[PDB]
Amino acid sequence: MARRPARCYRYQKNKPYPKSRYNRAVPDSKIRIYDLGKKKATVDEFPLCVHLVSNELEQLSSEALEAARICANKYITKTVGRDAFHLRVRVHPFHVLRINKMLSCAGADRLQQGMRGAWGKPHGLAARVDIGQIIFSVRCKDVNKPVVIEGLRRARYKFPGQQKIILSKKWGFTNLDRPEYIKKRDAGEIKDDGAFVKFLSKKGSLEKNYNEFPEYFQNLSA
Amino acid sequence: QNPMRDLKIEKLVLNISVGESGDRLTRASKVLEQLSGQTPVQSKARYTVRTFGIRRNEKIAVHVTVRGPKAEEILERGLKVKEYQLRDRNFSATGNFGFGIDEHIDLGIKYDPSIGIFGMDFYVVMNRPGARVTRRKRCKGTVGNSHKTTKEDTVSWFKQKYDADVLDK
Amino acid sequence: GKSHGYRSRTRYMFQRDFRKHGAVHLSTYLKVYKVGDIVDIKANGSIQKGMPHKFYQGKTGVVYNVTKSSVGVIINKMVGNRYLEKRLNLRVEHIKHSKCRQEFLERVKANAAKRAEAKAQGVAVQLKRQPAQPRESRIVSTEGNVPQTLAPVPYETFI
Amino acid sequence: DAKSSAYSSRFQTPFRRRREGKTDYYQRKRLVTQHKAKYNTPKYRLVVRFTNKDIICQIISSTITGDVVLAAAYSHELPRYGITHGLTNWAAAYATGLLIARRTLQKLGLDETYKGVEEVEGEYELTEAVEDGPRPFKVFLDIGLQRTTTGARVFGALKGASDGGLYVPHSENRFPGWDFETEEIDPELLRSYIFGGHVSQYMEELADDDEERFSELFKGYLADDIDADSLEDIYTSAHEAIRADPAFKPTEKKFTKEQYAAESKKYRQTKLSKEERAARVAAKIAALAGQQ
Amino acid sequence: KKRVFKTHSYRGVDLEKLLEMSTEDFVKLAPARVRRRFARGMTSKPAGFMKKLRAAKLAAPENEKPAPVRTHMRNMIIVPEMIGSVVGIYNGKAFNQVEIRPEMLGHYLGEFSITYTPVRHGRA
RNA sequence: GGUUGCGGCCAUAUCUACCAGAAAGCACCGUUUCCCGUCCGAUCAACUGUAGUUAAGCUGGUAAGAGCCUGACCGAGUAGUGUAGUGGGUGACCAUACGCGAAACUCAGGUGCUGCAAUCU
RNA sequence: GAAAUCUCCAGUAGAACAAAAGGGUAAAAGCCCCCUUGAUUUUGAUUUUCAGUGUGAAUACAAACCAUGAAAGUGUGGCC
RNA sequence: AAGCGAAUGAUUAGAGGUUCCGGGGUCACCUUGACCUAUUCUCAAACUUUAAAUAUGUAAGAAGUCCUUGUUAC
Repeated sequence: MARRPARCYRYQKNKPYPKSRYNRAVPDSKIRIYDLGKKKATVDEFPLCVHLVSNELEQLSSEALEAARICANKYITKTVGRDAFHLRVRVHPFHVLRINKMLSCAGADRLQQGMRGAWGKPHGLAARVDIGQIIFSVRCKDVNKPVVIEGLRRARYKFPGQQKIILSKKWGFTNLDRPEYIKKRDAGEIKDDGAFVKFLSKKGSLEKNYNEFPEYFQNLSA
Repeated sequence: QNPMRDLKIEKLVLNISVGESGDRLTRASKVLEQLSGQTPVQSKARYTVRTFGIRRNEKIAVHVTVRGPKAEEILERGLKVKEYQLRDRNFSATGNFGFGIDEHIDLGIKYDPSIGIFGMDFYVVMNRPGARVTRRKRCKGTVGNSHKTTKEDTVSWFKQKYDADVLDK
Repeated sequence: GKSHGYRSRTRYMFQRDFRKHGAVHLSTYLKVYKVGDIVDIKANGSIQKGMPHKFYQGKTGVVYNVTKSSVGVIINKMVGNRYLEKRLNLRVEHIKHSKCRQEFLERVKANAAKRAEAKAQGVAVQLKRQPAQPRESRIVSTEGNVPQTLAPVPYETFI
Repeated sequence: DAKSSAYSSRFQTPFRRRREGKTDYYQRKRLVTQHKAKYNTPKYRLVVRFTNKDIICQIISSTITGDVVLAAAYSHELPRYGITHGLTNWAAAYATGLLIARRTLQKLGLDETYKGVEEVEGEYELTEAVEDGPRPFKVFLDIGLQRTTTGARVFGALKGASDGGLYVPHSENRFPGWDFETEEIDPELLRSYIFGGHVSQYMEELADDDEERFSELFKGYLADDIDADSLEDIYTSAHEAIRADPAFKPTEKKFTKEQYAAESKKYRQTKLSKEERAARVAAKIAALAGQQ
Repeated sequence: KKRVFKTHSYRGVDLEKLLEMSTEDFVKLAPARVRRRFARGMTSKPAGFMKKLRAAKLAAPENEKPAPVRTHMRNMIIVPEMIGSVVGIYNGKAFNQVEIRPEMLGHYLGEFSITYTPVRHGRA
């Protein structure tokens, strides 16, 4: 069947209806890959973190995320190469939209009842977003900043509503502000773990804290 | 060191398998009755797999447990067939170990007719005095780590007894 | 169709609290209930024999009957334009004493106590409670406490 | 073995006296609950316990904030009554059973009546309420976690208490000397248990057969040179002695409880403070990072 | 695994003594069939086989089995100087290696080298 | 102040590692005549407190311990929400006025407390 | 042999509780074992649906007689 | 509302660790097929630790409080 226009399912009209054992017969989401670019770079390689944040409360159709993801990748890749960035599609397609299946054939009024038992069958998936929630997060080196904003600008155009390109003060995908993460990385409380980093807590078994973070204890002692 | 931290023989369990039921369980039970001097029990199959002709609660296994000086003695006479030597395998991480033989009918006593030949299995269950703390009805607790049994203590305990060496292979 | 069974819509009213499942603490059967006591109803779901209906959970009423293992509680009920009287067969596992009434009772002993001394000296001992009166005047000094000014903070994304 | 946080975070620990295993709350609900038409009439529990080298029997009423004890007659007090060697056998349980009976009856003002059984043949004779007299003190046996089994020591105390006049509801099924063909307790066999005949017959049969076991064991007996048939005498003498004066007195004691506390405090391991807790981590952080 | 309820003896030769003797003295206690074989003359047919065995035995210490040697001469006898060693025996394919034990002593070599795959009938 | 029997609140008590335990007590522990029970005196039952013994159990302590329990002007007066507006906004929703006001997070603590009885260097 | 039976350790319940789902349950409401018929009689009161009618179902009792348990107690059908 | 470095259900990305219950490549041989652990993203009407606002039960006495001692087959 022809895909219904996104104008119909724009708003958060219905309560969440996710894939569960009560929601059995549903198709799969169009978006499957959520992390793109040089996704396995360490945290320091990509200091700057940019977010594409929705300013309104609507539903992002699952495939609209896939549609914007290919566009955001494609400008970014061809401008600064394959591995100059790492974009993460934060929000996920869990809300399963419903379609009431209809017959529009000649004289379909006979074979179909209209609104009797009009509970809709699953039509697709969409991502529920509220105001201020991040849609896209790209992390890259700071000189790449013009490219990622423009690349995010092209991705904004696949989304309904208004979205904002905000230059987050955090150090990449971390939860730490730039000047004070530098203090933390310098003091040596940070071990990479493939793509993200480990923090040393003031609480814990000191022997394990020593196992993971020998450099902190050496740095203080020295 | 401390006398009752030393390992001691606590229970030896002896089991077999007989897929079907009938007169084969009589001989498979009279072999243990003559051997251990005490009647065993016929454990009933918890499930049916149908890959063995076994139905539920079919009494497909005969097993007995022996403890005390008889248990050591039957083990003493049960390691002659094992040459008082053993493999590094067969040792559980909890300090128990075992082995299986294939005949004890005319190995134990003179063969009598209509008893046949059956393979017999041993599982030595060793731990130290004080094991009642996890078996008493009242104030049931646990045992300290120093009081636990590992592979290290039992293999060492298996050296000075039987003049046995482990990892024969 | 539609169901209105004896215990419908009780997915969470008869759940035992977190880490509070299992045995009821033994003080429950030890509390003594006398006819006239004011008790509330909180049906611990663990005990299935003698549960109240889900309407009475939280409803506080007097005890009119005391039985071997149960007590009889009177609860007023909203039915149309009138309150009805509902006498309930309640196992003591589902009830506890109301702490509201005992607060009033201990106050009565406090009122009687201070009225007793008022009989000797100090007439007009002001029995009745007083709500929070408007606060009286006071002097607010500034020794070491100069009023430090504040300014509204500029908007920052903080993200 | 290396549990996760989720297990520890959602773990519902049972009540402390169940974690230690000493208390069975399933029975305690139906031993401490009261017919509410009997509002403030505490239910008395004949608590019997078996430590090693002693017997502990008590009368306990469960109040709101805990359990108060009417009288607690342990078995390590039988030496003052006459029985010295052997403080756990079946006869010892019966003797302390009658002791805890007479102690509380003499305490609640019912000594003059309810004399229990004077001449004890071990018959199932429950103390019937005397006409125009206060009802017999009804206590309820609470064995605890021990197993009900025919010829058990805990039911030895039970028969001892009821035979002491303290009317405790029970039945003859679990008394020793039980017959599965006829539902009767053998008077000859049961009274033998009362006077410790089972111990006595074991001794004299050991002496008949061997000497080593009879000597290695019962070497408390050997010091006083008491015959196996002399056990009945000392038990019957103590039974009358218990009837004579069960009022009890606490032991004389040495080093008053203040000295008890003072000496125990030094050897008892004390607990550190937060500053000390923060002090020693500096030593550990220095040791584990001091040019390591 | 050598010492059991009773140490096996061959023709009155104890198990420990069964580990000692050479080739020549075994003909006294050997059956006629193998005795006739040696009587007619063992002319260096096992010697080249027999020397490499001692090389393998010495090179292999305890904690592990000796290296599997191999041959084809099904007609060879079990001789005490092959004792405690494993050899594969040719049969056409896929040499089958057998440890040589004192209870194996004095028999032929071709009773292990099953040259034909046993015939299986039925559903399988 | 320790121990035991019975407990009240039911992790501040739980859990995982290590250390310590004078006296008493607890327990481990020793043996199967009787009772009783089990494939098995391992459970239970009986009997000796005797052969020993802190190795356990148990109790206490230790851990920048997890957890759990408190607080905090830490988050946060945030989210949310009751009321009102001929408030803004195409709408989505949002701000405001009068109120109430979290949770996660972070930090700072703590790791059982008692009740009856007996007992203990 | 992944899966025949045995043994041990960890095992907050991730199993089972006739049957839909939910709630509830650890010396148990689960598995095994012993005894039993209370799944009985007389009625009445009470709760839910509600007109505070009936039916249904259920709670507490009393008078009885029984069952079990050592007893407390539990049991007037199925844990609800 | 909030929560998943908390239970069940989902879920994206990686990082570190295996019995002869699979190395598929030289016999125990690096050997890409696991699950487990410490993280990371996003969720839930038929999930939840926790948990509002509003609404909601009761009480705020003289039919009560205190003292003395009479009835009862309970």
